[PDB]
Amino acid sequence: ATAAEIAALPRQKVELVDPPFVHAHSQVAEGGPKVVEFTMVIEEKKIVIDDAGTEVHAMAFNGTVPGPLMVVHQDDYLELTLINPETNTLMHNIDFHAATGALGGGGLTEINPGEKTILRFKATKPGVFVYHCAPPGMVPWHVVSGMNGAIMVLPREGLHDGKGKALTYDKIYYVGEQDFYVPRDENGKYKKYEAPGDAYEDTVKVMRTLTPTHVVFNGAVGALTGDKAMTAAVGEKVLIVHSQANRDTRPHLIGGHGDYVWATGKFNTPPDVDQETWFIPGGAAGAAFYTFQQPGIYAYVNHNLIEAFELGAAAHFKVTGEWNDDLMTSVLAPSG
Amino acid sequence: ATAAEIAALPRQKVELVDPPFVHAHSQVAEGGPKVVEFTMVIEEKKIVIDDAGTEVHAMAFNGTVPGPLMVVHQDDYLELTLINPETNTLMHNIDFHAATGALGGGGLTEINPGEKTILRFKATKPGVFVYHCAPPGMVPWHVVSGMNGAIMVLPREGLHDGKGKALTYDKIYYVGEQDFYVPRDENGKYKKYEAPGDAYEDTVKVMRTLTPTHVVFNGAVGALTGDKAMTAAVGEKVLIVHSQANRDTRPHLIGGHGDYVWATGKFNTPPDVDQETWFIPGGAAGAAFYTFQQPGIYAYVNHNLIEAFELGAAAHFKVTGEWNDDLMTSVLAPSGT
Amino acid sequence: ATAAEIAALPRQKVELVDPPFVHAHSQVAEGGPKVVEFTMVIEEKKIVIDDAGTEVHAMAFNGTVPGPLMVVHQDDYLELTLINPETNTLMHNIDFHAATGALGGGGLTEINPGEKTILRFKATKPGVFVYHCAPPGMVPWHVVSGMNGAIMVLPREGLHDGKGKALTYDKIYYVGEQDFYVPRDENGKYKKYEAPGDAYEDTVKVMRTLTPTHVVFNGAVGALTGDKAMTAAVGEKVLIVHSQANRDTRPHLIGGHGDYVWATGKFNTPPDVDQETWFIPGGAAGAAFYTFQQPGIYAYVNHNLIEAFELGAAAHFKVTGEWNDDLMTSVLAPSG
Ligand SMILES: [Cu+2]
Ligand SMILES: [Cu+2]
Ligand SMILES: [Cu+2]
Ligand SMILES: [Cu+]
Ligand SMILES: [Cu+]
Ligand SMILES: [Cu+]
Repeated sequence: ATAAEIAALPRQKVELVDPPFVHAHSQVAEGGPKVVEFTMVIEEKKIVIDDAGTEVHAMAFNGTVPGPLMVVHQDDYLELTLINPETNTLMHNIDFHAATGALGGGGLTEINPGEKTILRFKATKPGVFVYHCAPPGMVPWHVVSGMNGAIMVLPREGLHDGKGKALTYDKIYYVGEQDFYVPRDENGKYKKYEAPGDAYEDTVKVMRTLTPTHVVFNGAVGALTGDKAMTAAVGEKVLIVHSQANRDTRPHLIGGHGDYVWATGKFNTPPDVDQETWFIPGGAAGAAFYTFQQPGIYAYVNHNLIEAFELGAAAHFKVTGEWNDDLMTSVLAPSG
Repeated sequence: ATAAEIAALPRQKVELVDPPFVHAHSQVAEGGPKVVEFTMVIEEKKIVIDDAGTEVHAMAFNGTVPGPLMVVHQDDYLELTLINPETNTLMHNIDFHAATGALGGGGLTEINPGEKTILRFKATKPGVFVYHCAPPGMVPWHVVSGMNGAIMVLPREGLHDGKGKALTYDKIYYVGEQDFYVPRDENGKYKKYEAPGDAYEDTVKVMRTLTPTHVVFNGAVGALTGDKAMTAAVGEKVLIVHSQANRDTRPHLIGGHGDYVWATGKFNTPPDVDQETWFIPGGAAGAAFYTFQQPGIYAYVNHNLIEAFELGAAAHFKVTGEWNDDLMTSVLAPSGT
Repeated sequence: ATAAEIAALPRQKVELVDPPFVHAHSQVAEGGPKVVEFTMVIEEKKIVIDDAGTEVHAMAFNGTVPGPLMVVHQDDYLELTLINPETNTLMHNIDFHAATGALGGGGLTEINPGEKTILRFKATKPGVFVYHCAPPGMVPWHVVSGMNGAIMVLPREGLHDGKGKALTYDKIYYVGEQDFYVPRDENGKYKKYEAPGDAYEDTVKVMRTLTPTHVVFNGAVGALTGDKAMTAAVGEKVLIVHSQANRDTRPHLIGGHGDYVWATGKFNTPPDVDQETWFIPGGAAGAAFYTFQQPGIYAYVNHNLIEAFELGAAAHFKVTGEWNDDLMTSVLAPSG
């Protein structure tokens, strides 16, 4: 497309929402290609990541870890306004794995505190894709400070299975998984700091062990439980988008399955089916589609169970509806 | 199916066998859906995991690590009687990744010492699948104490390749891979504990390093070697089912291949072909089909070679038959330059 | 084939080229099956792997880490003369993952210093495959000392996508990724040793932590950056073969994609498409095909970004040509 052709396309402004929710969108594209406009303000802020009051100096797109999910369709343009307020201390940028050129956009979006930038790219490939900050020389530090999220580029005709039949979800959730590397003092207590730069040297030492202290969904142990448990009903079709910008993960829905899983996150690669546990490499997003068949509590985990249940990588679903005794029944309940 | 319809189905009681062997079964289903009945007794037991005498307080379905492979066909029902004898100290349960609902069955099978339970589920999806114990609040500790195994849900028409051609194995082995996290004393020697509970806190510390001390097949370093090496012959078609309930692995047959590999373990997902090294994520089972073409000794390993050869993740195959010089020949044996 | 038929096949000697470059070959096979002859001399030598003078006693096929890429076609034979000079002090051998029998060749090629051997095997399966030294009882030590490379067994009709359309590359590079485990003294300084064996016990202790001290491409931090960046042009089709003989990796082209990725490395397994980050398990090779669409500097990394930017696993591509503003444009450059 020429500059004039792009200038003539319709514009649509989207209001982002906090994960694990996803902003309003249509699965099947409404009309032809558009320039879809998003704005995010970067917030450097302390977050508390566990019940011991452990702190991270987060670097947070739109104020959350992960950053919010942006949804467009294939061959739309994504036009992001990125703002780094004067209240921040560091330069930031953005690299979209969905984009082509200039280090995913990072080379064109380096903004110091008090600056903003607008980047446009053509979403040429359908899938879920990571985005993350990547300042030269400080790349992993920003990413493991929570400065990452994902986008979804839907096919213009929505999702399909490997044989071209439509797959239409009722609900979508975005689970961003984060590895954190929190320094500890000689007595094993997590250290606190009063500026992001103060934590840098100590954090790099932990990073270099390749052993996270915490592995969490939505920025904290237990974040996607209780008041923030995900919900569904028996019969409901749910898409779970999952990202990890730095480290491998292996998602699993305890009591469920991934009926269709785009484990590589790319919709032109046919989905795996009937999955127990799928695998998403560090630096990628994946997506799983499931139709709930039983009510009750589910856990959704990284199935390194030490990572899930010692380090924090566990969420819950609460599912309403009627129990199916054909699928499962207790013939003899626990008894003497 | 209604309660009355399920009640009318034939029942078949199966006797489990110890890994790496698999109980007798038919690849293609015989007749219509059945309720296939299994029983396992849980044993908390001390096991030795290396030649030095290192001990683990194992938590073992049917007394083995891994637990035994249960085999059914798609749309059969698996009906497990699970018994937690009064000689044990902990509550246990079972989560079948093959099942749908109640945390895989774990929510319906919590049994204290002196209790039993019977769970039935419909095996709706074909593949190999992990099962493991999962007591709320103590999940990884039970799993990395060996309390895991796998099942195989065969398609009713047996296995096929990605293009509808039948794949019929001559024999099947189940390799359960276990990551252990054994505490060490200040000399760097592995610790022993009088009771299983005594090891908990020290073990959790090792677990949090995400670095196992041992990575083993069939419960111990060298367990599938020597007189316990797996066997095959030139021309023989072997299915190797491999599980890892907690941690990633990357199986490889040294001197062979995975001709067809269901790396995700799910038979409706077409297999990869001609594989050198495949990948099974923690929390899953996979399966590889190979026709042997050369005789001799093979090693079957996790191809993180440190894990294989330092930490224990190596098994052997002994293979009979005639050497094939077309496939490989020593043109010049090691000799002076 | 009969004995006389095998004996009648043409024999052809090929001169090897150091990674990341690849020796002369045709994508579509020229003529019928051949016995393709290669020679490699093993070199034990101290190499410096980082900017701080850190040494490894490398064990190097053909003198390089990784060893060179050998290229044949399916149903050719690969006939390797492997030489272990008398100046070396260890026994070595070779295991081809592409080969069938005798532990991939390792059982037939155990050569002490002052010995040579010639192994022939039929390349029955198309793909990229690891090769590595594997002396019984010291396998990981040789491999993580750099004694590994890869081969490519092309289909006789060249590469194809999943729909049977030809994929013809303009150039090919081989990126061998190496995990090193360098001992440190109690002050955290890397240790040096007189002879390879002197380092054995200390190195195995580091290996058993499963935490490399360095993760590098082409044998050193920065070996494929700066003036040793790989090159391409807009419009050029590039195949990037990547291997890791011991440990998982997750390659990613920053600013690009894997348009077609044989993530398992095997050409009869259909390639994934539109990949952001692909996954190659330890003990395997993979290959990615990409058509460059934007000029500039790209980084090519293991997308555990700590591994990439703290431990060494980052390469560059320098790409010439015209910028494409349709694909990406800075609507508003960074500004107040
Ligand atoms: Cu990235
Ligand atoms: Cu599980
Ligand atoms: Cu190998
Ligand atoms: Cu940043
Ligand atoms: Cu248990
Ligand atoms: Cu060697």
